[PDB]
Amino acid sequence: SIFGGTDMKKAIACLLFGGSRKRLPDGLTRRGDINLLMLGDPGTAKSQLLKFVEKCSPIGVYTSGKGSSAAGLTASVMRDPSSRNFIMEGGAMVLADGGVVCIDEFDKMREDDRVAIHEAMEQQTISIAKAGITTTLNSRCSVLAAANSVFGRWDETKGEDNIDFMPTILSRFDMIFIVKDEHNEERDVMLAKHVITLHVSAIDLAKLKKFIAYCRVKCGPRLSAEAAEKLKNRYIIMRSGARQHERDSDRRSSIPITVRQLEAIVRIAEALSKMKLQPFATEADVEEALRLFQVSTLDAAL
Amino acid sequence: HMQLYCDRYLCDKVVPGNRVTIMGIYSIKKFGLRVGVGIRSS
Amino acid sequence: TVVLDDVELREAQRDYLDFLDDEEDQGIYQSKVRELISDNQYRLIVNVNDLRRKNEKRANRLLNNAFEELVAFQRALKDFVASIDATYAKQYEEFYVGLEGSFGSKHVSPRTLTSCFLSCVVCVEGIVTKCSLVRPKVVRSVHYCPATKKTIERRYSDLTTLVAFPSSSVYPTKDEENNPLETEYGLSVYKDHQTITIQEMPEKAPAGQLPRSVDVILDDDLVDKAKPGDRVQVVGTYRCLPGKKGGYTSGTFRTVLIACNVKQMSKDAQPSFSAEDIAKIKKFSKTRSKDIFDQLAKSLAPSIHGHDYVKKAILCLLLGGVERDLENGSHIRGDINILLIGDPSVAKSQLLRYVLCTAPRAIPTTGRGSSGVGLTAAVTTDQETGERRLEAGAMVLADRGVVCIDEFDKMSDMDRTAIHEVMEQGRVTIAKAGIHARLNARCSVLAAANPVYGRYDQYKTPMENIGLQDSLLSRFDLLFIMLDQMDPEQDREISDHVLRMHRYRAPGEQDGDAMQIYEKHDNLLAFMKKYIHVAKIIKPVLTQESATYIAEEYSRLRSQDSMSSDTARTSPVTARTLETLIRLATAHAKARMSKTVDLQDAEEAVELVQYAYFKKVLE
Amino acid sequence: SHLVKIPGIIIAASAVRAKATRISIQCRSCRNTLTNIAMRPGLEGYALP
Ligand SMILES: Nc1ncnc2c1ncn2[C@@H]1O[C@H](COP(=O)(O)OP(=O)(O)O)[C@@H](O)[C@H]1O
Ligand SMILES: Nc1ncnc2c1ncn2[C@@H]1O[C@H](COP(=O)(O)OP(=O)(O)O)[C@@H](O)[C@H]1O
Ligand SMILES: [Mg+2]
Ligand SMILES: [Zn+2]
Repeated sequence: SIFGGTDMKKAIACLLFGGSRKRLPDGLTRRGDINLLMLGDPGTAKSQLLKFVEKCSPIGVYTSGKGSSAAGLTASVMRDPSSRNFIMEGGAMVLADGGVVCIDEFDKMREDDRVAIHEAMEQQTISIAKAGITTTLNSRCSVLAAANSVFGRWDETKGEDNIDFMPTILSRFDMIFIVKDEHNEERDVMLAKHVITLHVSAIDLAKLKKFIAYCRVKCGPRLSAEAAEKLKNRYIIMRSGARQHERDSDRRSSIPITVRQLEAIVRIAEALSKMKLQPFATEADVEEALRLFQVSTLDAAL
Repeated sequence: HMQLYCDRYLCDKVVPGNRVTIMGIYSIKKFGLRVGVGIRSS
Repeated sequence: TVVLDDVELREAQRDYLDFLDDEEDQGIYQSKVRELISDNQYRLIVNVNDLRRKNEKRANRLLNNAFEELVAFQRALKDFVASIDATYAKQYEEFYVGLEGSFGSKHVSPRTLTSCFLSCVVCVEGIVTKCSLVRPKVVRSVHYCPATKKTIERRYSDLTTLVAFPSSSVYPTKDEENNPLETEYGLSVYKDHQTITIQEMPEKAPAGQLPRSVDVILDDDLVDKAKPGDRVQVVGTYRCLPGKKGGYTSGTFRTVLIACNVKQMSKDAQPSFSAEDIAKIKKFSKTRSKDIFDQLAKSLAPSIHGHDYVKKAILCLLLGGVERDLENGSHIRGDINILLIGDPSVAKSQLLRYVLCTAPRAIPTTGRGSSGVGLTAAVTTDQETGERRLEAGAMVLADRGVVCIDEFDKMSDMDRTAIHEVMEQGRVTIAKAGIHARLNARCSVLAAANPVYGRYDQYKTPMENIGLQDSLLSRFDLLFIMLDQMDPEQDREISDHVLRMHRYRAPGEQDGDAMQIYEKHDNLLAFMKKYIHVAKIIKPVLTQESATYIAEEYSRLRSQDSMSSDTARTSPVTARTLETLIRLATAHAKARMSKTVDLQDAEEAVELVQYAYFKKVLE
Repeated sequence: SHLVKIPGIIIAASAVRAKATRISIQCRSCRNTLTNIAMRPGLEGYALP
């Protein structure tokens, strides 16, 4: 029920199943989820996709950066002096543990939330240590974050400058799409057709969410060595290209492409092969993952 | 409002905030028998 | 109304006397009795899986009906410890039986401590909330009448759970002739008594729901085994209480959990060894003592590539230096503190989570998660006595432990200065008008800051590029700079490592569904904890050669000529840097189990600082 | 005291605690028990004998 945005639909598809967590024989932890950033214009259905994805996840919470009406964003714990119990206000992050948070207005977030989210996103906790206690809450959540660029839309003159988020919160992500509706007469007239078609017309949702939970609980997708070697080759090529664009522009790129992004492709491939519940994802799956990643990288090299 | 009294397997089946359709028995307390009289806590 | 015999009690006592009788078996419970007799401790901890395997029916009976069953157990214990030593068994009017093991269905949480488990020894994890004053309770009270030169001993039965009568609760004060009786406090007998409150852990508890807690009555033997905030597993008898007398009752029966034992649920005080493991550590030390630090350093933190100097430094932290408290209490600290500053996606937070999972008593502190009063301690009134109590903070909890500071850059200046005396002297001197104290937090700090601008600019100096004062960077004793060089060659290195670890699986245990000194050398790739734990205790003194060499190298570092032009200092060389040299030397020697810090460790320390501190800013 | 079904929204929930259904008492002189007294259900106390 949204016109186009086909890469974004497939991205949401991969997001909803997410990767596969790794606890290693030493003890460290690596995430098994995917983050989707959706920078761009007002007109496109960014908040509407956020709305649907919250509806369609098994457990998911769609909030603003500025907390929520009588609900925070991160968790907090506070002593109660009368009864001495450490009451635990549950934010979106913990109230949708094991789930999909859909943050909106990620640009416009609290500073305390910014810090706790830097800890929380790629590594799955929210630590809090009040006067008496020292907790470490469990926050297993996949992020669908929207935002507008500062200057209303994406002006071409401010490319590599028209984003206000920090690189140390674009690092955490696994694919970051910009959305601008610049010059497409046919697309826009067809879009008018599409939206009023929705207006007049108004698998299945329940089946899809059940299937999502089913894949996530049943299969652990984990790539094969040939797929790993292909990803290695394209990773060196991608990082060389990012370095090349950096030195060409002579100013440091406004969006990291890192080992986090390597592992983002790994998680994306795992989720894709989770769509078929095959515990060895194929080089074809990793190729389509790189395709989605290049459609994410359209802005970085740009 | 209404004070509600659960029982063995009606306990902890509902968490604060969950709307319910709940089937039970209206009753007044019985603990041994304010400008009003004959008004026990229902 | 003395009972002549009961088949139930006789049977149960016979069964548990057999269970304690361990000679034809390996001697485990006999050894437990002998060691507790040697200790003077008077509780013996019997594993429920042992009881179940030797007699499942008795385990079912006991875990369904505790108190009388444990009376049988404890009478058997008294008879048994009397046979081993009658003299010691006579010493204590009772001996007790703690529990342990797999309380399978009998492991719930205070949210799930329903009314099905009454008089059943329940197992429950949770966080303490309160610590009532541990106050005496009289058990056998002696009196003296001076008019009649008389002595009496009134006797009390611990009916904390059963029905209690005034005739049992009388405290005598006059004789039959209405004379005055004077209590004999010393000749009387008392047992401590404390109440505490376990709570469902917020990490375990439901996200959006209020806490739920259970009351726990620790009598003697369990006085100070649980303070507020601690993680504790309590196993014991949920029961009902008697309402005090009165012709009416509502049905309410406020319930408790008379704990049978409580253990530290952290499960990080784990020195569990065997003599074979001790010999293993001893040979591991002595055979290759000179390369052992590099062995450990390369070993530590697998599932990450390179950063070998940082692994060496985190070893220097975890192994620790040696605290020094001189003649007049001038306490010179013996902890390392490391500041990871580096580009994003450099596994800094992964190192932090590694030390969280490994180092005992490790605790995480976020930038604006924890804040000041949370970080260090606090003073607050009781409101039940109008008296000022002290609430130990994160650092004080982490006394003789580790704190992992995520996003150290984001702590505001108030807290960044509040950490000062814990950073240097490892104490927090707190005070308000009623109460003052110097809480002791001999902590160690591994802190992962991030650079200004969100990523290090190579050409800019480190002091410009770090948003942190020289004041604090003095107190930190090492500052390690982690750059993402972005070269394809080292990218191939890191990438192959990372994807190998993405390919590593639970060996054999998994099929496709998601959730010894040396290691079996898995191509795709415990004793760490054992060895570093034993390593912490040694106090390797500095040799004259090491002290002179470390002194001269420090003088060289202070002199400006030691840094060439085009390099920029990352931390000014105050005398804290010399003490850093000594502490890192001691940590290396402790790795070697040296018993003396030698020139090898000294030159390793100087190598460490020379790489860590002076940075080559490029043009 | 009829059978009523209603719609509502919970806004809190006290703890799960222990109310009795059978209670045995015993005398203070002869210690004879009077076991198995039918304690009533709901909020309804019971004056002791
Ligand atoms: N492609 C589209 N087709 C139909 N309706 C759309 C489309 N894009 C946006 N809309 C409408 O615009 C409204 C607001 O868009 P929104 O979801 O807030 O995205 P943004 O946050 O970028 O404005 C939605 O309620 C939706 O009905
Ligand atoms: N030195 C390294 N060796 C192997 N993998 C690394 C290294 N540095 C970063 N990574 C990868 O990049 C990711 C970065 O995660 P994290 O450490 O949480 O963020 P940051 O590095 O910004 O603190 C890790 O999941 C890890 O897989
Ligand atoms: Mg929006
Ligand atoms: Zn009587």
